[PDB]
Amino acid sequence: ATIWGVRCRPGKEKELIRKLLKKKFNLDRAMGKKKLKILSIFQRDNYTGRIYIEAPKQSVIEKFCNGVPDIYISQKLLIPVQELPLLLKPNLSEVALGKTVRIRSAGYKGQLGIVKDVNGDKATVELHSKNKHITIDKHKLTYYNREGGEGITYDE
Amino acid sequence: SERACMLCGIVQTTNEFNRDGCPNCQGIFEEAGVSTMECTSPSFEGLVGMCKPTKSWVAKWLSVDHSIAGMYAIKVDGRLPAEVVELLPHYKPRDGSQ
Amino acid sequence: LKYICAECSSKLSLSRTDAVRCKDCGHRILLKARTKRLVQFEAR
Amino acid sequence: LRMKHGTYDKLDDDGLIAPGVRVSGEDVIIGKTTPISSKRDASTPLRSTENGIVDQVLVTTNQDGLKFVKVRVRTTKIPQIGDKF
RNA sequence: UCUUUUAUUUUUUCUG
Ligand SMILES: [Zn+2]
Ligand SMILES: [Zn+2]
Repeated sequence: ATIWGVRCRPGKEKELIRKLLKKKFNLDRAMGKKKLKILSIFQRDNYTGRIYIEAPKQSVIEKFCNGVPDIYISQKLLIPVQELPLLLKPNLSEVALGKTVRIRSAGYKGQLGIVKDVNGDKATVELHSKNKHITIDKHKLTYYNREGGEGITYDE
Repeated sequence: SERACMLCGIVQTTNEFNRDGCPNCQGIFEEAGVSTMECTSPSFEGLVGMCKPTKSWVAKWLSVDHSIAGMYAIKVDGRLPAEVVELLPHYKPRDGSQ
Repeated sequence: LKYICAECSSKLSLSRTDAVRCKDCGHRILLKARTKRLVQFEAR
Repeated sequence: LRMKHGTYDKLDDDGLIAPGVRVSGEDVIIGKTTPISSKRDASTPLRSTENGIVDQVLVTTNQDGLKFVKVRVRTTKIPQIGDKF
């Protein structure tokens, strides 16, 4: 009994055995009286990632599996005789927000700015010349249209 | 497209069955008067890439040693017809039954 | 005016669902001109 | 859907802020919606610790044809005490 | 009548 199990990439047991066996008819047609000592090759759907080849000598199997891509010939194990009948058993299984506005009596006079948030009685505006937010009452500030021009107090 | 024979287990294209039938079981099939389509099935598992009938001990188990080198499935689902089961008493079910 | 070109420096005034290709040239960086908004900045 | 805290009034109809307008803190500069099978905005707000003026904006198409945008923001840094020289 | 986001890791850069 010389049945050796070999690792290979899972999901392609069908295709790897196909390539091996087609190669084997090609070889057996090619050679003359002497023809290579491989007895059987097979696999199982339940046991993926592996094939099982029955052959007499390691160099015969290596010589046979040269030229076959993806087969991991470097991992082979000689399956013990006792494990074979079980392996081969036939039966397995607001409007002020966001608007442009100017200040008119404060240290920041003439500063344009944009209304961001209002907390009641006081509005926060970001200076259009400096990087700062300042809080100041709305009734004392003048609101304009989107575009520069006519100016109106807090009465919109 | 692939179909598996239910008696000897030879697996191959339905086309090649339609041309050449079953090379191993041609005589029995003709004697029983049953076409290869009924005695083959499409459902099979456990392939065998089969080379040495007279020397493969796997083949000695699977009852393929008297057949040609080829393409054999360890399981082929289905029940073989009585008109060949009676005429091949040495056969056993290939699905693991019996 | 909405958008302008890079090389030709020509206006396009395009809208959405339109290719960003310029008409005068195939060059299509497609800069966007300054906003119409009046801008205040103080020397501070 | 989930919009950012940035103010969306500054953004134009195309969804892109034009140069010459301030963007400060978390103010949005690019208006993005990412539909999948409701608008589900995915915009890129401005940095909280950064303030300045949108200097330039460029719209192009990548190799895949998808729209690409690059927005340059300019600010002035005057020396302060903590500045290193 | 409030709530309300800012991926992760691999690298590199420098700062004391
Ligand atoms: Zn048969
Ligand atoms: Zn142009």
